Amino acid sequence: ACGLVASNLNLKPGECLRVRGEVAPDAKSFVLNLGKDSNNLCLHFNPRFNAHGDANTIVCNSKDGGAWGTEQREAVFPFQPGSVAEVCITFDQANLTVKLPDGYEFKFPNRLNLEAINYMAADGDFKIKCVAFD
Amino acid sequence: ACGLVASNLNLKPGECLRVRGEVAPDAKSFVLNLGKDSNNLCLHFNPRFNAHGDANTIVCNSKDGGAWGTEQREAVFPFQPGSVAEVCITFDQANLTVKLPDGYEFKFPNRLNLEAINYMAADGDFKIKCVAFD
Ligand SMILES: OC[C@H]1O[C@@H](O[C@H]2[C@H](O)[C@@H](O)[C@H](O)O[C@@H]2CO)[C@H](O)[C@@H](O)[C@H]1O
Ligand SMILES: OC[C@H]1O[C@@H](O[C@H]2[C@H](O)[C@@H](O)[C@H](O)O[C@@H]2CO)[C@H](O)[C@@H](O)[C@H]1O
Repeated sequence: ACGLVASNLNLKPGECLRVRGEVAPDAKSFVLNLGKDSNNLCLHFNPRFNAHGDANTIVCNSKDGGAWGTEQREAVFPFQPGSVAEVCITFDQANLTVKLPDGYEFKFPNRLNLEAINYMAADGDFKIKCVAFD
Repeated sequence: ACGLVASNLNLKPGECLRVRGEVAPDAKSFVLNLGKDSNNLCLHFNPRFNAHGDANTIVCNSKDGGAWGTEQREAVFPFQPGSVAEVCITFDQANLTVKLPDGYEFKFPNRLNLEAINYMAADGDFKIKCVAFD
């Protein structure tokens, strides 16, 4: 959206993508998108502090050919505005696995059946400080 | 670019960019470009193992409106095909400072007078393993 945008990422199944960034002090939410391009996201990772009617909830969704799928909300919320947060992501043909700052990890279905992830983008509330490929 | 491409970097003067990657085992050379966009580069970092008459020489240049500037060549070459390569680049108003693995540093004039670096791209011979911003 307004943050870092990376293409030709070439992330393959099993590889661990580590993303560390600064959550804006006045952030009401932040976004980290992963997929083929801006209209095809295998993972729209959206922690919401107070936004879109939700409070302290991580909302995940997929975007296929521009269409948003069914959202999934997570069980925990290890985030806070104006702080550094790191997330670790891996995937296989069936699911993406996301590990959070608290070490908690959950899965989100790989609805685009991606065998490679080439696009990543952060919005204006998540300033990426480091990206690593394991 | 062939390799990783990142936009919206918004790297300001005084900020440092750290890039670590793996050089293709059969690479004749590899490239790391920095600038405003693909046609306006404040730094074309091109270590050449065997290309264009160069043998193990770091060639740097600027690109203005798609036109290559006057090349600069360094006295050391701490790189090798099939091995990891890490460089640290600091952006400043007058010059960019490049720090190599060995600790060797050199400067390259900010010919385009860029006030920020928003574009980064590695070519097909440089596989980025991690990038740290500021
Ligand atoms: O699904 C991701 C998508 O959600 C939009 O907001 C939704 C909100 O999540 C939902 O609970 C509500 O019922 O409808 C809203 C509008 O469709 C966000 O606006 C969009 O940016 C994405 O985050
Ligand atoms: O200047 C960077 C640019 O150089 C091109 O090759 C040059 C070569 O370095 C020079 O010695 C010769 O006189 O002209 C060639 C063509 O301009 C590379 O081909 C290009 O990829 C960049 O590396």
